[PDB]
Amino acid sequence: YKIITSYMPESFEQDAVQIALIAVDKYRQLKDIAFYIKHEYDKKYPGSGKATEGVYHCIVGKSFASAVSHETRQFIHMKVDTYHVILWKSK
Amino acid sequence: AVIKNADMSEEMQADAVDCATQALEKYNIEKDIAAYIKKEFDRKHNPTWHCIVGRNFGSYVTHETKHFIYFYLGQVAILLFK
Repeated sequence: YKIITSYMPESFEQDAVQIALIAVDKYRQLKDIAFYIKHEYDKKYPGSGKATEGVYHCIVGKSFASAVSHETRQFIHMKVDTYHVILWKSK
Repeated sequence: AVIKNADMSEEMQADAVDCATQALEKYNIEKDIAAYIKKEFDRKHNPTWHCIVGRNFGSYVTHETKHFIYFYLGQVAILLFK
């Protein structure tokens, strides 16, 4: 269990880390842990159906890469349990 | 270039599937390749997109309005959405 980068609220980041640790302990594949993370992280984030548009990102794998101007202070990309996992808000 | 599945603006998708050769010949690393491809796609198509290129990474998340495909090029793939 380790994190590599996160621009986010500390309590939200720790909550995401706990949920990711639970999912990684539970789920198996890339799609399976991706789906569990994408679903279960949408609870503790209050989904505002207002004019703002945001989403979840799922990357649970060995080695890909990206570098984008994502949502400001709303993206956590960790690398835990020999699996990098990126999750960002949709710009 | 190749593909796995597709539900997208196939005009923009099949335009990008041959325009990405410019960044593949241009850049020299998968991070920089994805950067130089997505910058060209954002200048070309619109100011809203999302692309994750490379391999050895999985994704199951909700898509955007009118773009969702896993379009590859010689096992160095792209996951494209708007």
